[PDB]
Amino acid sequence: ISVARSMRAIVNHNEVDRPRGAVAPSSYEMDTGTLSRNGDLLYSPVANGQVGIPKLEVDHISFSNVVSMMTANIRTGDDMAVERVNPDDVRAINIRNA
Amino acid sequence: PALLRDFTQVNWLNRDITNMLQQAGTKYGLGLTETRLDYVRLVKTIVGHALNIDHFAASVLNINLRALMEANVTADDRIKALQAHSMISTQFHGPNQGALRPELAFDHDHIIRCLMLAAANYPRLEGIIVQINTGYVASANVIRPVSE
Amino acid sequence: ALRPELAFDHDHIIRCLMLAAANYPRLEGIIVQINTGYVASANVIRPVSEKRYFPENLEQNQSAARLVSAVKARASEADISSIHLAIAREVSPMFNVHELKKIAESFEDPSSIVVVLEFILFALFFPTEFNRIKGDIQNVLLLFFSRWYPVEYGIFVQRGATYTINAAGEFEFSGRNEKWDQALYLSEHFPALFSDVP
Amino acid sequence: IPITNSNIFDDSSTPYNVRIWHAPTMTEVNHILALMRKSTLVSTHSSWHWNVLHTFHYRSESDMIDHFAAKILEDWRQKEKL
Amino acid sequence: ITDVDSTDYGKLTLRFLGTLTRSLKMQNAQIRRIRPDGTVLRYDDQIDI
Amino acid sequence: ITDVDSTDYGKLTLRFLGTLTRSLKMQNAQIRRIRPDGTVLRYDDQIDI
Amino acid sequence: NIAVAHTDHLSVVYATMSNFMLNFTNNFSGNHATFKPDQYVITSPEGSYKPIIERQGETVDGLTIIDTSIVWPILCQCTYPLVRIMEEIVYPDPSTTLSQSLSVAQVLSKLTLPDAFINMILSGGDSVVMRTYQTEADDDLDEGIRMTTYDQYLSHIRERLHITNVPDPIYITGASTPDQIAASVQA
Amino acid sequence: MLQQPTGGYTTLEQFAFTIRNDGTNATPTQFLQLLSYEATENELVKKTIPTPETHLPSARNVPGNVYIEDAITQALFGISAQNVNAHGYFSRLSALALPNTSARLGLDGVIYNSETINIPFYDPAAVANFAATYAKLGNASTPRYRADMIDIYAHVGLELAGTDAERAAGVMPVKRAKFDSWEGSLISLSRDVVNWKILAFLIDLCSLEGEALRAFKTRNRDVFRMMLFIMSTAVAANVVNRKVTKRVDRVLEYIGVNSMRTAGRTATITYDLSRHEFAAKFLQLTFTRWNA
Amino acid sequence: KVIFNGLDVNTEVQP
Repeated sequence: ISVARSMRAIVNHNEVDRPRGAVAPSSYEMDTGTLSRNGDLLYSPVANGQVGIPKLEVDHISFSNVVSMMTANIRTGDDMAVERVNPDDVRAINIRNA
Repeated sequence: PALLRDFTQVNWLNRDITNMLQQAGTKYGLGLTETRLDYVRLVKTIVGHALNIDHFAASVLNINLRALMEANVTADDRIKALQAHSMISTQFHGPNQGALRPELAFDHDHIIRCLMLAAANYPRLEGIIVQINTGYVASANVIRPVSE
Repeated sequence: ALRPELAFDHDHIIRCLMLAAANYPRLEGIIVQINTGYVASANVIRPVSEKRYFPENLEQNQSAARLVSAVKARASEADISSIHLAIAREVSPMFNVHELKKIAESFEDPSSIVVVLEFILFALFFPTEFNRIKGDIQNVLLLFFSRWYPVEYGIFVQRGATYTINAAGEFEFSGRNEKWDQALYLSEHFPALFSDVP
Repeated sequence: IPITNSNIFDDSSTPYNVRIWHAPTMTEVNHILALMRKSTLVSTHSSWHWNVLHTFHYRSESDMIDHFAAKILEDWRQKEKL
Repeated sequence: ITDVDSTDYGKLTLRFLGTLTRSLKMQNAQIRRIRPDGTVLRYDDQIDI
Repeated sequence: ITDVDSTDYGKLTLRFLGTLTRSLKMQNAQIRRIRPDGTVLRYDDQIDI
Repeated sequence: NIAVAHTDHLSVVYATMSNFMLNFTNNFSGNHATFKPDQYVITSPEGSYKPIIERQGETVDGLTIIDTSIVWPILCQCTYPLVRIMEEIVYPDPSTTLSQSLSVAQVLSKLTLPDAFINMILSGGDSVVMRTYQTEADDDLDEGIRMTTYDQYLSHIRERLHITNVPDPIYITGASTPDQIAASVQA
Repeated sequence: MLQQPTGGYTTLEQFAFTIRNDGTNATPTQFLQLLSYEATENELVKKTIPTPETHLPSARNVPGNVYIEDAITQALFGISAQNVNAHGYFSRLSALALPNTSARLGLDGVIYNSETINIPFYDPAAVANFAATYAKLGNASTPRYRADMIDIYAHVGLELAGTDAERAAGVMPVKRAKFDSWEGSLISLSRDVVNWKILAFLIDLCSLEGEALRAFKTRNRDVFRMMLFIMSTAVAANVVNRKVTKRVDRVLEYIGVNSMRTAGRTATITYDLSRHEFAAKFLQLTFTRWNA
Repeated sequence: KVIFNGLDVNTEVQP
């Protein structure tokens, strides 16, 4: 029934080292990994020379991720100003040539 | 939860999380990580912050941004539409904002699809486009009604 | 006779001038203002009230109407400030690379030659500033040539719209027609119109 | 460039029109021909007069078929004597 | 659930298009030329975009 | 503290792009000629002062 | 009608303005065909790159764009002292433009200083961190083989070698006689 | 500065090219094993590739450090890249072409305008050797220097699908590649390959000589073939799937034939016209180098 | 007409 359960029994037991049935968070919740050149998210490489596993390749939930985001300098969707300049004489305009 | 490390009073949890974090395979972080300055202005543009967020939303946010930056279509390209909707041989100038003002490319394919579709569903669409063109003629001042 | 002051530190001053040039956008204007003031104080030139734009009769002449409207299109009203600036910037250091205020000229009517003279005069009164904006001038002159001297233009442009100088000093034309940008002013390329190679 | 019928008494719609292209390097020609696959009714000879690449553009597939058949008969008749 | 208002010109256009009966069946729909004869032509690289 | 008006320092004041702050950090910097490619040239007594 | 006013008067104004303290760049050599500006950057191994001349497009100052139409008033609608009938010529006191050049230079050194000063510190100055591994028993911490990271060498050592016109010091591979090292060190 | 080994930089485990597949990091060769073919009546015949132009486009005065690896790999395999030539920063590679330049090409794939601390970089000799050819990516778009977008793909076919016999003959039937596949296979492959540090492959391709180069070519044939594969899917006229008894086989028709398609589609990355020009140019250069 | 050292903008294009 508890398929959504990340953690359980965040308390100390006065006798035993950990309460029975206590559930630590999965390592995947905390592997921030890397944004890849593609924009695909990845977990950290498990051993040297390996690429990391894409986070979407697999069913674990990862709660730390690198989101790319534009800074104040980049702006988009602002209306843009220009000097429009009309033809000097309408009769001189060339509708035709290829 | 990786932030609970050495802060939670629950010992087993702190131990476990310390173990997971001390593994080679897993490393928590709270970006900024990747700065990217412009080639001309030399100021930062897109930056990679390692947020606490689900990988799905992050993947969608990144998909969108990747779209906007990889298009290599700056705001200057709006001029090309302006020329189309302008009298032949108008000139346009400035201001050459450059990479700093990116935009998505005009989606030709999808628009022509939606147009053919609507024209199928809504014949009255004809009267909309005509109306637009009518107004242009009306503003071009080519011909005026007269009493004579 | 001793002046009990520290020596002008030439070397340090040029260094700090260079750093300021790297980091302080206002530097350019500061220096210009100094120079402007000098011109303003030299009293070398003042605007007058009347304009001597056209020969007598030609302004009111009915067939002059296009050329008049051409000249009036270019001939801006005088201001002491803009004039003194124009004079001062011939001497002032440039930091942000200069750009021409782009002109849209088809060059259909003969009167369009105004723009050509507008550049020639600019090259005479202000050779320096002309030298900064000259490629941006070449973009306009190329329209003038293609429209007025199509065949010489095709030959010239077949040689290349620009060139680079090699280590031996010989010119090396691109062979390609490409529109100039001031982005190139700092590059190895030169507008080919100004090469003076026959 | 529109072409007229060789006969001048036949004042009727021209079957197609030739179109001179800027070329001149072989590469520019390649590129143009690659981009011509994107056009509608268009065809070219193996080589061109004035050494300037030029393509025929047809009003309709019938006109095109007639041009093709004509030129096929000319190549056939020519290779027959080659 | 997802209606989001228009811009005044879009209200004028939606009003102009009239009630959106949408009788057309869009299941697996495509854009294809008919022959004038009334048959549906296959897609043709070499003519359709 | 030294009563200097350091406004706009280390910044581009473009008319259209707005103000843009560049990094000021430049530890161990030198004045050096660049080739037009933009790459740095070694200092030369023959040309650089 | 105005050419004398240009050549025989305004030209001197250019000639003197050219000697002003703050007109430090070489703006133009008189030959359009070959002239290019000398181009400089502040730059560090640490990674800074700051061109003095750069192209950013139109600025707030209004100095970047040039209206060339300014030539028309200069011809067709401006009086000059020489034209016309006699008018006394003004020779400005040097002291004004000079003293404001000087005040500008002090404003500038005062302004760049905190930047220059902080960076002197972030640089870490004229010194480099250096491990000194020992090769013998009874070695003092001072004794042993000195060595440093490449980043320190780039940052503090190498520019000085470049600035002193000496060959770049030899790499040492497995096959390296001490005599080669001596030739390099003396080089 | 990273020393180049006696083999290329590619011998280093740091540069290993691997696509994710079957839940592991498969080497490109073990993925290419899944590839299978259906010859059609049509034939590919490889014409000689035109020699690349001598001209190296100017690396115009650029203050910034261009991210060239990202630019090339995205131009060739990136899902969303467009108008790749209008920015035209590939020219910048020519900055590295000079002997004793102050520029360095870092392992990040950035072209630094000057050497910089804590940024490891390829040996400037080798980068000069590589830039000497690949700066010509910069003139991919200039009309005088465009590469063929049609005939060059035959080589791609021959180098991918082509059996040793077909490759000897220089002609092969136009094939129809197919492999058992997971959902969105071509897209994940195109990203796994976009992530590659290909500049290692190129710098080694251009700097190595003799037996070292030959060993490089045999060692990396599958890497080259994989890049060729993503590219071939970008140009394939269509990509269907087939049901095959509770398995699904991805099927690209056809290998070695540029359909010149520029319309987007979900199955694979798409080449806008600029990407077609750039890729054709890249193929010209890389294939010219692959035969020596 | 009057001298102006800057782009003389008039149109404002929408995205």
